[PDB]
Amino acid sequence: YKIITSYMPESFEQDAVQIALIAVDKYRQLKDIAFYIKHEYDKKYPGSGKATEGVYHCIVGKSFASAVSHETRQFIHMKVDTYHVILWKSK
Amino acid sequence: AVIKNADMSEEMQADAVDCATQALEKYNIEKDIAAYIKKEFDRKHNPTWHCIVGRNFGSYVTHETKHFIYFYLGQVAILLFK
Repeated sequence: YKIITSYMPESFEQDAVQIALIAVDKYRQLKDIAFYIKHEYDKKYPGSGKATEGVYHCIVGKSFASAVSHETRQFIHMKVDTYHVILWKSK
Repeated sequence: AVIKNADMSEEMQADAVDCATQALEKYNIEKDIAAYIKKEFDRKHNPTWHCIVGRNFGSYVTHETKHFIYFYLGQVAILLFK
């Protein structure tokens, strides 16, 4: 269990880390842990159906890469349990 | 270039599937390749997109309005959405 980068609220980041640790302990594949993370992280984030548009990102794998101007202070990309996992808000 | 599945603006998708050769010949690393491809796609198509290129990474998340495909090029793939 380790994190590599996160621009986010500390309590939200720790909550995401706990949920990711639970999912990684539970789920198996890339799609399976991706789906569990994408679903279960949408609870503790209050989904505002207002004019703002945001989403979840799922990357649970060995080695890909990206570098984008994502949502400001709303993206956590960790690398835990020999699996990098990126999750960002949709710009 | 190749593909796995597709539900997208196939005009923009099949335009990008041959325009990405410019960044593949241009850049020299998968991070920089994805950067130089997505910058060209954002200048070309619109100011809203999302692309994750490379391999050895999985994704199951909700898509955007009118773009969702896993379009590859010689096992160095792209996951494209708007």
